[PDB]
Amino acid sequence: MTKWVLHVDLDQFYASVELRRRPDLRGQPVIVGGSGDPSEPRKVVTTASYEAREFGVHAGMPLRAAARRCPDATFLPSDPAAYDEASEQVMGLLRDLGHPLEVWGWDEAYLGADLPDESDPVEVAERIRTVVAAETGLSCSVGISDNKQRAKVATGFAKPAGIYVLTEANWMTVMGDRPPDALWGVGPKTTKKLAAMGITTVADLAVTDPSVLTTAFGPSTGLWLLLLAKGGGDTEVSSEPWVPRSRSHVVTFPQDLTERREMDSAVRDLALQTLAEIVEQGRIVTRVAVTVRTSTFYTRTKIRKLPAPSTDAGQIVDTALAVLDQFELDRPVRLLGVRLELAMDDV
DNA sequence: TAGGACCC
DNA sequence: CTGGGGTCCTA
Ligand SMILES: Nc1ccn([C@H]2C[C@H](O)[C@@H](COP(=O)(O)NP(=O)(O)OP(=O)(O)O)O2)c(=O)n1
Ligand SMILES: [Mg+2]
Ligand SMILES: [Mg+2]
Repeated sequence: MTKWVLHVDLDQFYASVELRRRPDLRGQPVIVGGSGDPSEPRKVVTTASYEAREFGVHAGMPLRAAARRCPDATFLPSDPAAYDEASEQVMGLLRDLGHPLEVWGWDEAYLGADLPDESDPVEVAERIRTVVAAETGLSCSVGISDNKQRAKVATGFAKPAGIYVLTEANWMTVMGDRPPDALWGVGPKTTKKLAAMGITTVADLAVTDPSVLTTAFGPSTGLWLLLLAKGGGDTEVSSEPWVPRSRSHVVTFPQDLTERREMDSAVRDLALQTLAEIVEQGRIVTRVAVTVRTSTFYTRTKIRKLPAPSTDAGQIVDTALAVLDQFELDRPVRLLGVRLELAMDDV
């Protein structure tokens, strides 16, 4: 027997949800983000269709930047309520195949299938793709392996509308010549540090001395970076419901603020909007954090713990404004944010 | 508590 | 020019 980890990720998620109700746009570049107005600044692309992506438009790109690259593109406002309902339709369907399923964000899910050696995991992936296609109209891609991070990397090669199997038989074959940030968990900043140390590929990272990576990244991050290069990762798929450790709300304003009454007002409204939402889900606040971005993108965040776990609205607003006054507040502010950290439950 | 570094 | 919402680790 072999314990396979299957990673399901939805193709161009937000675009496909819109394309499902707009057959007029089937072949045209569709861009989701910020009220559907490409003139608006400080708004970014949250999804670009595969057609729009061939123009170089990707997630996080400003709307006006995307308008420059693809003028022919239909811009749609983001509709989170529609994406949530499409997400639960997909996921409430992925649990009813009788497998351990670890939901991971709206777009992705890890599925555990302990199959006999004579049985092919591709047959499970082939089923997943078309029960999702036949009952939601959305297309997915499945990555197959024996750990989450490698199944995740396998999904990248399966896109679009495909399946890709990645194992130790072909791991270093496929990934050896790739840069470090091709692994899940390592990004641009670590890849830059490794390049300055002579490590430029996954293969070179996999045979790097541990007491060279640990004394450069941390005692456990160093060894974890070494596992990842070897194709290892997390192997337990847990169907337990995830409990959020915190919830937050941030806003970038159209023009940078200057008056503090507006800053005291934004922090208070953000704090009360977040508090009302955690009360609804039955949570209790432990600490209050406030974030300031400034025009030069200098963002730091301060946090204060409450005397006791509370959800009192007067106390949390007072605490948020008290953390805000702890801030220097010289330059114009670009973004203010409130994050309420939640007591790690009970029932 | 602060802050860097991922990721969707 | 550089959104919004999360989490884990390290100093
Ligand atoms: N930086 C990002 C990345 C994704 N998202 C949202 C929008 C995505 O449609 C959705 C799915 O995340 P994603 O799989 O990484 N990208 P997306 O599914 O849109 O395109 P592909 O998976 O086909 O490459 O999360 C976001 O809001 N900001
Ligand atoms: Mg996706
Ligand atoms: Mg995804």
